[PDB]
Amino acid sequence: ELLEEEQQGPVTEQDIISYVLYPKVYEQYIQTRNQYGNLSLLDTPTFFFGMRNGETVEIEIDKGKRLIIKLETISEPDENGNRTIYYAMNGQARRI
Amino acid sequence: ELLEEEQQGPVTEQDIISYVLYPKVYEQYIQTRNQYGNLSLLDTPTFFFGMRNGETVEIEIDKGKRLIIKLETISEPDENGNRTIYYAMNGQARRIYIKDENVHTNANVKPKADKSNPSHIGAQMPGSVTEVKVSVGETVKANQPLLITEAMKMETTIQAPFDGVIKQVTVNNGDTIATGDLLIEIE
Repeated sequence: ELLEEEQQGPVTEQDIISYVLYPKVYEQYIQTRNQYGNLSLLDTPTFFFGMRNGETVEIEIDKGKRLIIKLETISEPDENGNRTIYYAMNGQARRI
Repeated sequence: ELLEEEQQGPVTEQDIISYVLYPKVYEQYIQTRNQYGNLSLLDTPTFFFGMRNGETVEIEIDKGKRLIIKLETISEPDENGNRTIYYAMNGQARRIYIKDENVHTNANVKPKADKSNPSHIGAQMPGSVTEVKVSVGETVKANQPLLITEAMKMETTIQAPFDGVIKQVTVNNGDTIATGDLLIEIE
């Protein structure tokens, strides 16, 4: 009842026991999952370091379907410390 | 006659005496008009200083027609000293390439070598290029010196793996390199 209230809805038996064993850590894992998704699919170098300019990274999402990400550039920080990253996802231009 | 032939073929009276009066300068104006268009339309600050990151410039062309230019960002120079500018011009993503005129000499970013490609030779260690010994289009034998580098006061000479042809040389004398940068491509 606590986890179902917190997350969107349906929780598994594996969630229940993970929370019990590690309340804080599990709660933190959900928040990161909500923000970033399934990080475990990144290759380790990308997981630890991100990407360099001109680099292209493939993320294996599933058998025969992959996420193709190219980092083109990172801009200067604006007046609010916000840098613009110019990406190329699956053939489409993309800014963050 | 001469001015009609050089250009497309309009030429006015104002063009004719202008040439007669200043032959060297008029031709050099024509070249510039052909390269950059009517620069007089620019506002002075932009004419003298270009554009800041994030700035929006409005260029009044004519009654009710204007270029709305925003400079978003300028990349690092690629291996050739070519920087990429990211503009937006009347609601349209835009990319332009400008050679940087030796204001860094070596801060060119080298593309990284595809390690699963035999034609790609990459840098084994960080260091400096001491001497480029071959250029693009040249035929080389196997074991031929192509390049000398200096890592930590120590000189290694980079050699051709197989008999073939140089298709791109990525560096110049004095450029610094990091582990994994492409230096030469040969077939």
